[PDB]
Amino acid sequence: GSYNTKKIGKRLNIQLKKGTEGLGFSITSRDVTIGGSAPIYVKNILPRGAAIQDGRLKAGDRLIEVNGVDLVGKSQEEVVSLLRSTKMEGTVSLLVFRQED
Repeated sequence: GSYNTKKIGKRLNIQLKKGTEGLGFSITSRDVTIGGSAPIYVKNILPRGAAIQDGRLKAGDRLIEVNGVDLVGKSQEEVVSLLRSTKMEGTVSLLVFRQED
C-alpha cells in the first residue's frame, strides 16, 4: 500500500537465537515523553549472548515487541517474563526502533 511519510527512525525486526546466555539483552523503562504508557528500552547488551551472537541487536533502541507481543501497554515484569521464556527452539523476534536522538 502507499504509505509514505518519511520519519527519521525505523523499526527493525530482529531474530536472535539462544546461545549459552541467549537472551543477553535486558530491558528498562524510565519515563515517557510525548504520549503516556512508558516505553520499553533495551538497556544492556551482554557481550556474549544472542544479541552479539547474531549481531543484530544493540542497546539504546526502543523495544517495540518481543516474540510477537506488544510492549506498549504492558509493564516490564510482563515483558521480562516474556523475555525469560525465550521460545521453544530459542529464536526470539525483537522489534526495535532505531533512533538517533
